[PDB]
Amino acid sequence: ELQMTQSPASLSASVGETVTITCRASENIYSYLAWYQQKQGKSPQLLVYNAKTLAEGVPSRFSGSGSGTQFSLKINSLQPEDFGSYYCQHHYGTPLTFGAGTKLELKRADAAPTVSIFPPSSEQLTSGGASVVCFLNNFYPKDINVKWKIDGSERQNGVLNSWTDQDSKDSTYSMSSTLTLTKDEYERHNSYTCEATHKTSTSPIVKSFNRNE
Amino acid sequence: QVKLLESGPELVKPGASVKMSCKASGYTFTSYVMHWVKQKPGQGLEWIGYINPYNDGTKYNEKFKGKATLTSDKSSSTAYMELSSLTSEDSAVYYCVRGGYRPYYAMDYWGQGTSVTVSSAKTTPPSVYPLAPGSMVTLGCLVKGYFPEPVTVTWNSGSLSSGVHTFPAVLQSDLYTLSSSVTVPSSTWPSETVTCNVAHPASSTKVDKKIVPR
DNA sequence: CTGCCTTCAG
Repeated sequence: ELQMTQSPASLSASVGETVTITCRASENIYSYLAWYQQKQGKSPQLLVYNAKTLAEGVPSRFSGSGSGTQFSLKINSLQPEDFGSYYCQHHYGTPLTFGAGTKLELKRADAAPTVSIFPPSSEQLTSGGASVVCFLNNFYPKDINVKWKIDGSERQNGVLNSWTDQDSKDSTYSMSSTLTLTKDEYERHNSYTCEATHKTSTSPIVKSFNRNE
Repeated sequence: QVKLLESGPELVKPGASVKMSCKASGYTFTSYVMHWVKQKPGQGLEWIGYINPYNDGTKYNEKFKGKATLTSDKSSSTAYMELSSLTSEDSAVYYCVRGGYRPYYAMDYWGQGTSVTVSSAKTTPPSVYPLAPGSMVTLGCLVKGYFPEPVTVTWNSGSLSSGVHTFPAVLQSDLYTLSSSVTVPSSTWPSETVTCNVAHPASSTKVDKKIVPR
């Protein structure tokens, strides 16, 4: 079966930069490769079909090239609305398959996250629950790791993370990490720690609190 | 002007079926095949199959044979996709996509998408918990245990909008949870109040939670 | 069995 191998999975650029997304095919697919853009929260839109033909409406800064197994989509000098995802898709019989996508994100200066930890509320504890919340806000680039420790022991169970998309104004990312325990479990330990590893410092940002404090 | 209007969002029980629609206008419906594509939240695109409305002929992705049934009605210029024996794995946005004048040409025009959620959960209002600290000050509120999406979170009835991060909901045993953070000057709290306002229209519920110091 | 063809046209 035909498999579309896109790269890079993510590419960081700036407005007025020229970027090239590649798409490779398991076999030769002649000229039969299409490109779609998809912006966060939206339906995809066709950019290019038959490797090089622009679809109606598509600005001429988009161009496609290639043949055989190797294809590319060039965006000559990026504009603000060009950040989003891009997928290739072959139109060489069936089954139709899409590349895994390239997410094109906007370059800024590095920012360390602002890390904040919160103990369970009295309201939650009254109901028999205990969620510990860590916010890691306005960092850049996107790649980050959060580790929880309980009394210096690493903890992976009960943790749920959520990430925002690159912000449109300030170009940062944010993340919440929530460790959910029962009241009983929570009250067996003293120290709760949210530790963030990010490019901007070799040392991780550590936020902690002690229950018995 | 090519337009594909899709039927609205579906909340459906596991084991049930759902049939969604794609009403076509602005071109000759019968002259072009109609494709269907699956996209799970935050993931890529998966081709299901197409129908040729001219002759009712179908072509499927082998994985969806038995799961998806594609039909069309010339009279109403409507394509349909029925999904059967629903599991949570079927929760996704589904698109209809206009295909080619010849079936092997590239698909061009995509519909708005139909969101399908497969769950046995019952309508449940959120529990809302204040997140107060244990120079800028960060506060939050934890919105836990609601179904279905969405909830809307504001702070001080919308008066506080900068420095807010409201995060995508995630599932905890078939109910949703989300948090929202707000960061404000230390001069403004606890001196002045900060309240998160959570609306859950599905349960006609509003929650107003004041953040107080511990 | 379920073919062939790649953009304004069976």
